[PDB]
Amino acid sequence: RPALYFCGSIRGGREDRTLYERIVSRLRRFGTVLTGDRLIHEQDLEWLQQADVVVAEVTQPSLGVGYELGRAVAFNKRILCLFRPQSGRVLSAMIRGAADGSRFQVWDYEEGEVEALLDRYF
Amino acid sequence: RPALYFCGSIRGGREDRTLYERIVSRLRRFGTVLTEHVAAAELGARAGGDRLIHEQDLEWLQQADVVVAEVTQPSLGVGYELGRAVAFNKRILCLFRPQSGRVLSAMIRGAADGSRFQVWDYEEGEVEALLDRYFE
Ligand SMILES: CN(CCc1ccc(-c2ccccc2)cc1)c1nc(CN2CCc3ccc(C(=O)O)cc3C2)cs1
Ligand SMILES: CN(CCc1ccc(-c2ccccc2)cc1)c1nc(CN2CCc3ccc(C(=O)O)cc3C2)cs1
Repeated sequence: RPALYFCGSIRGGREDRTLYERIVSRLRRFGTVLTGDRLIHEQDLEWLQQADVVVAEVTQPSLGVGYELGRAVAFNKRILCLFRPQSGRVLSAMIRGAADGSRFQVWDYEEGEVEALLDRYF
Repeated sequence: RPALYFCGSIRGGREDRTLYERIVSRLRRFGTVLTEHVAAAELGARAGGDRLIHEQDLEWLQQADVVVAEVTQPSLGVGYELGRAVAFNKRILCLFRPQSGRVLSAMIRGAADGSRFQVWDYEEGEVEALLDRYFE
């Protein structure tokens, strides 16, 4: 069983919060979900370094989610980003452009299929 | 000259056009601002549009001696750049405006170690004076 790191925006809306709960609930089927400002950073970074997969919900813009993704890239982690185009947002070119289709994947999704996409990934 | 990299949110770009312009103009006093212009033959020498932007931005980031980030507007792109910059062992300065009413992400505020990664709350009027102090 892999160690799984989930990230999402601390400022996510009602739709985002229900989706984060759904993503985390489904990730439990595959492995262990690991998830003072300095203390928060150090603890989250320790979890990120131990992760086998980093799964980020990137629909809401967030400095923290972007930061965890940049650190995860440099930690050589396998990354899956999930973006909901029905939010009307445009995903940052830095995240869409980070994708290489293998160790860094960015998938658009409709809210109803998020568990089926996670099953496909694992 | 020291190679300086400046980043800010793309979505704030029109509203914050003048503020990012003031930071960049003051950074010019202390080094070459790598991020001010993109040479087209460099992009041609290098992929879809987003990938091209990611690659050019990562080339600027690795060339940098100092990374200056305006972190007032939440952005996945700016956070990603800061994450990659930390791992490249870059000296980083983040500038945040508490007058915006926002709470800066604990991941950015908590990343500060006092020397190679600094986060400074500022009022817009002192931004040039703050850049002078950092670069002295
Ligand atoms: C369910 N969820 C996404 C929603 C969420 C829940 C909790 C906190 C959190 C904040 C502070 C301290 C502890 C937890 C932050 C976001 C998760 N995300 C993660 C990973 N990190 C945790 C840290 C962090 C900090 C800032 C920001 C940001 O948007 O700027 C994002 C994150 C995300 C763990 S659980
Ligand atoms: C003045 N300024 C902040 C506003 C700005 C200006 C230019 C472009 C840009 C876009 C594409 C190609 C080149 C430059 C992007 C944002 C600067 N920022 C930087 C660094 N990168 C460039 C890339 C990038 C992409 C997305 C996002 C995001 O907020 O999601 C942020 C950034 C920031 C260079 S000049």
